[PDB]
Amino acid sequence: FVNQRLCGSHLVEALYLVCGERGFFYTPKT
Amino acid sequence: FVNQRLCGSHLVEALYLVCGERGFFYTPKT
Amino acid sequence: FVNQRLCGSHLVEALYLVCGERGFFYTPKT
Amino acid sequence: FVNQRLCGSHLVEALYLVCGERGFFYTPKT
Amino acid sequence: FVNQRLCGSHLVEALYLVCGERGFFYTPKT
Amino acid sequence: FVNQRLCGSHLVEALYLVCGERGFFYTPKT
Amino acid sequence: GIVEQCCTSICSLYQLENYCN
Amino acid sequence: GIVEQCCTSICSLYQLENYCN
Amino acid sequence: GIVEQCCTSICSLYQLENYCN
Amino acid sequence: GIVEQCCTSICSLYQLENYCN
Amino acid sequence: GIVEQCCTSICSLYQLENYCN
Amino acid sequence: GIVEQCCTSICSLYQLENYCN
Ligand SMILES: [Zn+2]
Ligand SMILES: [Zn+2]
Repeated sequence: FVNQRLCGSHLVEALYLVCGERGFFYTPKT
Repeated sequence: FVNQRLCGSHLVEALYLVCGERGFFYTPKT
Repeated sequence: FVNQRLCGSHLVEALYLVCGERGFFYTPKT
Repeated sequence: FVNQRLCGSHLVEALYLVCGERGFFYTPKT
Repeated sequence: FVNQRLCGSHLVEALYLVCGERGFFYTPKT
Repeated sequence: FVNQRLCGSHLVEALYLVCGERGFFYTPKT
Repeated sequence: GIVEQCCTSICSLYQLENYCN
Repeated sequence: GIVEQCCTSICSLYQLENYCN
Repeated sequence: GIVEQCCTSICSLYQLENYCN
Repeated sequence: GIVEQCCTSICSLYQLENYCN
Repeated sequence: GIVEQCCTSICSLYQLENYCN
Repeated sequence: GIVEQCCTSICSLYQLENYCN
């Protein structure tokens, strides 16, 4: 694939798309 | 606030809004 | 909860999440 | 333009796009 | 209607809303 | 990556994320 | 109303315009 | 879990808060 | 307005409740 | 292109129709 | 087509790639 | 973190896999 910019809710939307049923963690502070 | 039905990516968007900088874990069943 | 930045459609998405069946008004001009 | 099915937050996004700076009222039934 | 700014995924969301079943092409490079 | 159900605008968002600068064609059936 | 019609049925962008300020 | 409850049923923002870090 | 305190600055979901009907 | 008139500038839904098939 | 398959069934990101320019 | 390489810079869907459980 390619690389792109993902800010705010768009990043979590992408994580949902990529991880799906595996689940994921969104940790900005880290 | 009110109750609501949140499916797919909409739940992730809701978690993002509610948690903010705290971050969150998205963990679907099996 | 916490505070965050909500621009354009993200703001209306948040209003929908918070207000739900109560409905809401989105008035930029005000 | 075309007709379409708009449920939940998707309707709010559509209203945002159609109304723009004019703003809008989101008023679901009872 | 009015005019507005549509960046990234928001632009494709708008194309989907406007074109619907007619389909559309999203070509950034052009 | 994982498989998933993508309806309406969600499919367009997925295409946007997967294709990036390459762009894409959204072509629904009849 | 429009919120119900758009989801249970279908609606146009022109019908949505009736709800702009 | 919460992912299933929110979609097959309904859920509150307060219940969602249990899943913030 | 709602914008002056969300896009340019920051706003809370609590404040958003001010715009519900 | 579609981008040069939407993200950097501003575009109308009418203009978006130009990209439908 | 892919638009129908992804919604009535399920689809992969790899299948979606076939529709990139 | 995930942010430092997506909003300020750019990131790939491959890298996003690093945050799946
Ligand atoms: Zn955005
Ligand atoms: Zn949806």
